[PDB]
Amino acid sequence: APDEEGWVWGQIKAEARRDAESEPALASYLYSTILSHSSLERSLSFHLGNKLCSSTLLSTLLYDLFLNAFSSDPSLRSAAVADLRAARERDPACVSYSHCLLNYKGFLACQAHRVAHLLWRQSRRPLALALHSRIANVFAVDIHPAARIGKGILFDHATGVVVGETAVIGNNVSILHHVTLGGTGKVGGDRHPKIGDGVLIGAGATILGNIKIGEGAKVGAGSVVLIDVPPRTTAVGNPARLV
Amino acid sequence: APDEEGWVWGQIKAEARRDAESEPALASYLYSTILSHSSLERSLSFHLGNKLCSSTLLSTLLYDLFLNAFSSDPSLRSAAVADLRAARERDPACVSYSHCLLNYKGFLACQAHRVAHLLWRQSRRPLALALHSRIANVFAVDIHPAARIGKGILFDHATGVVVGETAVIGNNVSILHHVTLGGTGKVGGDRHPKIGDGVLIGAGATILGNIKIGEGAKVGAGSVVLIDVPPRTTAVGNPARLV
Amino acid sequence: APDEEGWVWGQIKAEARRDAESEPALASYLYSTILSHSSLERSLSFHLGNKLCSSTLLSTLLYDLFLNAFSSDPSLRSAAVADLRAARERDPACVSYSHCLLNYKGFLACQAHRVAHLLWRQSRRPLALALHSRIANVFAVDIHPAARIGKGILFDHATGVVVGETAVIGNNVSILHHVTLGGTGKVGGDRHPKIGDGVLIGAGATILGNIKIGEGAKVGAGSVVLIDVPPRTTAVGNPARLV
Repeated sequence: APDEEGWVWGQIKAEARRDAESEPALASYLYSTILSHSSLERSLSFHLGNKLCSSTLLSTLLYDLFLNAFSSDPSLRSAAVADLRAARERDPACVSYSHCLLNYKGFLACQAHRVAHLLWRQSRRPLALALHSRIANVFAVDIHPAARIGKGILFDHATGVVVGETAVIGNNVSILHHVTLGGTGKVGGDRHPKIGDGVLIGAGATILGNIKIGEGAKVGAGSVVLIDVPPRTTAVGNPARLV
Repeated sequence: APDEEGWVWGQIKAEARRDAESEPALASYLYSTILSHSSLERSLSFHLGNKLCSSTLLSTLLYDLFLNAFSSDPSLRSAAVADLRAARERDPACVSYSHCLLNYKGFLACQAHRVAHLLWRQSRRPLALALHSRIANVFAVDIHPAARIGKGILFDHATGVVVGETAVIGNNVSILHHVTLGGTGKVGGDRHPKIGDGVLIGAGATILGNIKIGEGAKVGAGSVVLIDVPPRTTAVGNPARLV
Repeated sequence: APDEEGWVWGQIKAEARRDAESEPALASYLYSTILSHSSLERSLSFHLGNKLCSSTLLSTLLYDLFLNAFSSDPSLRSAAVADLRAARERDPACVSYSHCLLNYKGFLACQAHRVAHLLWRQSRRPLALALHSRIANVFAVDIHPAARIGKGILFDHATGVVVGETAVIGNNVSILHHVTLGGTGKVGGDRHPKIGDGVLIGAGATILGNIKIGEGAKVGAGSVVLIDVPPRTTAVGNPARLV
């Protein structure tokens, strides 16, 4: 298919086929997840269903839930493609499309979160929270269903990422290992950060409170950010100050 | 039931019933875990048994272990109620009782740890350690069975919490995301912190060594605390100093 | 057996036997994993196979994979014994050999990583990466298969350890809780630290970029190390400076 998503999906299939041919231990799994399907949405739903199933939640039920969401919500499909593109372009480990789809926990947790956010918006909050708990369980990514996130989002070593209930993340944001977008321990209300488009947040950075991180800004590794960071400026240190 | 625990349990049931009625995907799980029971202890034991089971440990075996502990140890029941109350009162996300019981990993890990501590005290240390490993596995909470913890304990994004073997935590303590109560790497002996009643420890704080954190004190996010913090004082920074 | 590995294995069996006799809930698991075998390699492969299996990867398949690797690669066996010795000697919690073998997530993740590294070297990279993902899943240890690590390695609260693709770790290194040996977010190339023999890296330390941490050096807890640390010097702070 000559369209963008079509081309990306075509690349995923070609890559999976080479991997299946070279590694017989993974061949059937690559066939059932990717090669037996004709869309990115169905393969992602299939994979997420298996990854997140539990004694509470059948893989076939989760498969249905994810597939229904992607089929009904064009913006979810656009976001998945944008996030695949972001990994292919910005991942320092230079991940391939199929490997991102199958193995990248940040990417997978993010797509699953978008469905949890939709459920949350559709007044299915118990289920949204159940899905959220599994995402945390399995992908070591804790994003509250009520968090708002854009697309073109890059994770890096997603383990231990925390994004609170009232946080907002723009487009084309990079969130590295052990980033916390959380609060001070204050109860209730808007208490989590607002991250502008194109922001890079370094490993181990904690950004606490309802503060603004300006578009294109960078936060240095290990920073504790408690104040607003202007657009296209760099904030670093504990406590963080502008450079 | 007009007593405190009875009232809390009554609230849990009412909430679970509304959730079951509104979300058919979760209705049977809410019935088996909560609505089919007549006590908090049995429902918590049932839930913990399922959460922590493995190919080594049957859910029915763990269910028995937890239920036996709660039925035989009044202080465990008091602590569970106190921790539910602490979440209901101090959780910034304003969690309901049933949602705390079912979904809050800090709360669940803590109750399970109290049983591991009891086993440890009852000279069943291999089993205590086996239970401890599962708690870490499943709830991302690493509390050594020999650690002593009070009640009214609040977690927040429990993932990656570490509490060492010789640590002591008082009552009504709040431990936020990625807190480490550990050691310097020195081998053996008393080497982990003593946390006073009512202490608040901010996200990412590391408190190392056998030092005293005074009652009512606060530790700022991202702090590295290597010295004693007096009661009702605030310590912040890397290295931490009193404000 | 009077040889070093033979003696260590003998100790593991004796310890497991005492644990099986004292704890009937664990007796069968200790029998199947340890007491029914006549080598450390077979018991470790058996255990790793069970720990890491998934719907994608049968425990019997993983058991074969690990056993084949250990039987064919003398250096893997030497490394496993060296790491057991390192825990027995340097673990602040004073772990026994059998408890290290069975319960220590750092130790287990490390041995499994050595097999992933071998697969990576043997041009089975899809499988190496699949194994790597499970190791991260189960042991909360994220070591890229292409990372090079020596032996006599000590972990401490391995949860959240991250070691990047181009990192190099020498012999007799101690890596404490929440250590990150990663990059700045820069894409491609050599971008991860080189850790000398005998280095101690404190809890929560982040070491970023292709920099040198000298032999015998120490990195203080919570440090952000962005520059070279000379041999047998101590680096501490955010940003880190030499003391």
